[PDB]
Amino acid sequence: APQETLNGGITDMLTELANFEKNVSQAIHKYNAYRKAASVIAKYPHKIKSGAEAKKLPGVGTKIAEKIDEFLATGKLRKLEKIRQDDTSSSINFLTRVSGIGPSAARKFVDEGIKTLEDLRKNEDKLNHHQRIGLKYFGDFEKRIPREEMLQMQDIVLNEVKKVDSEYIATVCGSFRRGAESSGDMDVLLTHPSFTSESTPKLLHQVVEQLQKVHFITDTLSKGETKFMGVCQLPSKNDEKEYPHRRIDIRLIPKDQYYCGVLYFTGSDIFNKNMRAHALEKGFTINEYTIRPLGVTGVAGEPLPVDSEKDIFDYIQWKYREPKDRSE
DNA sequence: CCGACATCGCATCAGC
DNA sequence: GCTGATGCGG
DNA sequence: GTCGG
Ligand code: NA
Ligand code: NA
Ligand code: NA
Ligand code: NA
Repeated sequence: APQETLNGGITDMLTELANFEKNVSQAIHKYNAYRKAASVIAKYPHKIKSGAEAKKLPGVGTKIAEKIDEFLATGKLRKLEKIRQDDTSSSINFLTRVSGIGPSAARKFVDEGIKTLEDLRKNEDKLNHHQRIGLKYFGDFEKRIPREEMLQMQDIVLNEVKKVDSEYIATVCGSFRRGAESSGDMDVLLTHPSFTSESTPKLLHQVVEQLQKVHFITDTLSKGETKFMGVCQLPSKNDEKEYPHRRIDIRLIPKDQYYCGVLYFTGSDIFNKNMRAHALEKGFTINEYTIRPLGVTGVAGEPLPVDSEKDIFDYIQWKYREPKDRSE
């Protein structure tokens, strides 16, 4: 991809606008509009010279073209400069960086005078469990995870899962599975031959419990019968700086829907969009759970049997593609 | 013009 | 107390 | 905010 030096000024501007839409104005669709614009621009191999030039790109409309014209001629955007200095808005926007604190909680906090982590620290009683954890690890959670650490994390997860029951099947998905050099968190998909879409409730708990027993999992954000969201940390060596705490999610999925799950959670997002498109034009409907045939009138039929990622590709006459080649 | 922009598990709130 | 809505995250 | 039926 082109160096940020090309249109970084523009993409940074659009991303900042995106955050305020989401966190302050609570306009999620505008947040995504701005993100989409930033992405299409971020991949444009030419230094943009005008809003008109950018408008030709899908996702960039009249308004963003105008803002780009203003940024190119002045080196800034008045509305953004203004919002940045706004003490209330900048505080609301900031607080949402705490996991567990969304637009609603952030606005409530600021309305009562709680505007900083310091203020949050002084008001533990007004934070729920999730938020306290997000605060506790505010810094760690914003750090990325090197692939080498992800490999050490995977070693632990796979080992402990097999130790609980050798029949469990666990797959670390996400960009990591596509071979990325760094990850933002760890996403683990878990299944067991004993759990199917039509056949019975503690399969997840036993794995979470073992990971806690060996002190890999350190905190729990949420945990149910099919989904666990929490925190983990690699063991540190003597006299060695401790590793940052990391976010890890573990999902229990029915065996017959496992590979549709692995495919989906491996992505990338652009690849899934494409594959779902091709699958459609081929007469199939693919979601994170199953792949079903589409009748003449568009009536989806029963889900087709899947025993591997390949089965999916085969159904839609597509050559199986390696995770490292699913960038798009 | 004006609706879509994904959908759902879990924690917690709001209403009865 | 139970049931549905909301907030949040992914 | 952008797209498109
Ligand atoms: Na455009
Ligand atoms: Na956030
Ligand atoms: Na947050
Ligand atoms: Na065994």
